[PDB]
Amino acid sequence: KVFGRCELAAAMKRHGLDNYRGYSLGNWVCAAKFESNFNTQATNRNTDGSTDYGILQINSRWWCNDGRTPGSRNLCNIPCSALLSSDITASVNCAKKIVSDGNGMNAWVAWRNRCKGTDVQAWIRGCRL
Repeated sequence: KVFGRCELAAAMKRHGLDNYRGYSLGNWVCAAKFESNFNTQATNRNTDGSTDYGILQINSRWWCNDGRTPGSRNLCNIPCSALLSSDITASVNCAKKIVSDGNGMNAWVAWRNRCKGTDVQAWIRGCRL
């Protein structure tokens, strides 16, 4: 599924993410836009054999198992594939873990380079929230 700006905002909110670990809702819509273009079915292979999955592009070397990344720790205890479903519950649930470990949303290349320190509230401008 390919989410709408607004619709994802609303949903991430419903799912406990507005200000989770101190990151505005916008910080999250932003990261997801530039990470997957609101497309939950997105995947991307990195050079190290790992692959990135879903709306929030969670990695398989640590968070989820996709049965073809060796180093692999499945800290989220979910099959990677789960993260691609039209319900974002699994992805949020797992994203909560990632963001709490230690580096905040720095764990997400794209948030850091394209989201961090910009007026992220602009991503939920217009929304019934």
